[PDB]
Amino acid sequence: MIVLFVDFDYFYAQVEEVLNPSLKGKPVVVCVFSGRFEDSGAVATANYEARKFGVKAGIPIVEAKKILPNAVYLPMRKEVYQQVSSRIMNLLREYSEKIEIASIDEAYLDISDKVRDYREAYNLGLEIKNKILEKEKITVTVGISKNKVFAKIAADMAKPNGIKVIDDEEVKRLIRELDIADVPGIGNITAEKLKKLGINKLVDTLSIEFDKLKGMIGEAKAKYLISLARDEYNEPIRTRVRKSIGRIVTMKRNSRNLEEIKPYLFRAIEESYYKLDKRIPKAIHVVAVTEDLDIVSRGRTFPHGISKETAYSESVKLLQKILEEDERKIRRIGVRFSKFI
DNA sequence: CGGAATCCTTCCCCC
DNA sequence: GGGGGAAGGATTCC
Ligand SMILES: Nc1nc2c(ncn2[C@H]2C[C@H](O)[C@@H](COP(=O)(O)OP(=O)(O)OP(=O)(O)O)O2)c(=O)[nH]1
Ligand SMILES: [Ca+2]
Ligand SMILES: [Ca+2]
Repeated sequence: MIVLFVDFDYFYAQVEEVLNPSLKGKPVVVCVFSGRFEDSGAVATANYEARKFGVKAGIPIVEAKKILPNAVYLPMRKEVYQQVSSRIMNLLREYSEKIEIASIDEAYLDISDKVRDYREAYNLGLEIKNKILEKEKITVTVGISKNKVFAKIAADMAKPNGIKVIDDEEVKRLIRELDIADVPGIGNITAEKLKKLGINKLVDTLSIEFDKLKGMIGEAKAKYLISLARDEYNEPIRTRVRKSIGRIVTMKRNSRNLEEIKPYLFRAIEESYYKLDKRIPKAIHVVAVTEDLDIVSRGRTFPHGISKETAYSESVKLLQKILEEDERKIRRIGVRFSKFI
């Protein structure tokens, strides 16, 4: 069992560089402008020249401009990066039929039925980086190990423009060595629950009654962690498919006025519908981010698919429900369609 | 900002 | 008691 994970590098900013090489060498910040005030928004990603000063995905655009007033600030163009990504996925399909496209910039490849050992996995590594570099001008990091989790961990160590193998004898040392927060699927909230249990390394999950662990972090995440620490995790590479599609926009002002919120909501539906392209949902959820940034949703499943006119009027009922059931002003409003026929 | 998956918890109907 | 859903939220990741 040999897994090869590819993670493109600083992907949105790099696509922006490829499309305008005069940017190379500069710090580049791809931005999501919310539109409220000048430079309201967040940073979607930054290249390494900007990242080394603390500019990174998550921080407000206004914060990045204090740090790096003279960086280049580009608005996010998802559709472009999506096409460039689709193209790259096609290159990887030629190295395995068993391919799992995990996100816009990450894929796993099952190269058992191609390569015989780590030495050859590695070479396939350079072949692939070099192909993508030649054909699309994009640098990627490659991680290789015996399962998907360690393949990813590998790339994270090796990025950017890296390649790295984590072999069976190293898996074993990491299970002891590796900080459990650095395991994929463990965010701040789970890492904290684990400290309180005394777990700071994968291996520690063996010192705990399964039922205490299960009760603290859920059964699913408990099994996941235990199987990992037992050198036994072994999920297969599977083609996955969109289960939902939606759009949330930010309003100019916060509001509780139905007539004020409706147009943003309609525009969210319009765009969601465009994005569905020949796919029909039986579920609709209306999603609202309140002023103190909590997220309240209200949904409805139909026994048939949902036409646009239906989605329009049903979404208004769901928005009225939210307003009736939650006292705060609304900041961001949108829709999500799911359960495709 | 934004997009999305997966999971957990509660509730519900009902054999 | 437990199968079988749906709803709404928690949490995660890019
Ligand atoms: N709008 C938005 N987009 C994000 C965010 N995080 C990641 N992305 C998008 C843009 C990124 O270029 C792309 C890839 O995610 P990554 O976590 O792998 O970041 P990055 O491209 O910098 O990877 P890298 O560290 O260079 O290997 O997905 C985010 O918080 N907001
Ligand atoms: Ca990336
Ligand atoms: Ca981490």
